[PDB]
Amino acid sequence: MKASRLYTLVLVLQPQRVLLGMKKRGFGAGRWNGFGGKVQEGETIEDGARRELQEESGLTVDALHKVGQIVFEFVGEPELMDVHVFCTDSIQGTPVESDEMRPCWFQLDQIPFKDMWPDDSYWFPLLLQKKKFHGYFKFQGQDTILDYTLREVDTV
Ligand SMILES: Nc1nc2c([nH]c(=O)n2[C@H]2C[C@H](O)[C@@H](COP(=O)(O)OP(=O)(O)OP(=O)(O)O)O2)c(=O)[nH]1
Ligand code: NA
Ligand code: NA
Repeated sequence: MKASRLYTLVLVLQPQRVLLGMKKRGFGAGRWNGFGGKVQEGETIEDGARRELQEESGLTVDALHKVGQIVFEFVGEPELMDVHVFCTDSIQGTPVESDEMRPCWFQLDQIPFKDMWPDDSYWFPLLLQKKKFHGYFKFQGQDTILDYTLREVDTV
């Protein structure tokens, strides 16, 4: 069996738009995404998600809601990425560019799927329907999915 490392992913989803950030360097650079990163020792997953949102987008929220979990496996990488996905609709400041991310709002009929991780085409629609989900995706490199599972769940 493989070990996994905890990561977070945060989507600010409002009734007509979603906040994404263009990843400027590092993992997933060049793709629009939610905000997030590695959970640190001692913090809850939700608190790590709140922290990453603030660090990468400038937004401070008091509460996030867990909407899904996605496990990523890469060919040649023994460690799995266990990504805990959170949403909120409620913000009260403006996003600001960070070293990691350039935030930008997208209308919900203009989700930039071609410039997002390929797996997002499968699970993001569930997030938009306010459904909860568990997923797993195995990648060869950055572009090619070799195997995946996706299921709606009632509890994440
Ligand atoms: N939408 C989407 N997000 C993904 C996928 N794979 C994946 O790791 N993520 C998310 C989880 C995290 O938010 C981010 C990966 O973490 P990261 O490398 O940015 O972590 P970090 O901020 O701690 O890294 P760093 O600043 O130290 O370089 O990308 C995917 O296929 N789709
Ligand atoms: Na980060
Ligand atoms: Na990050």
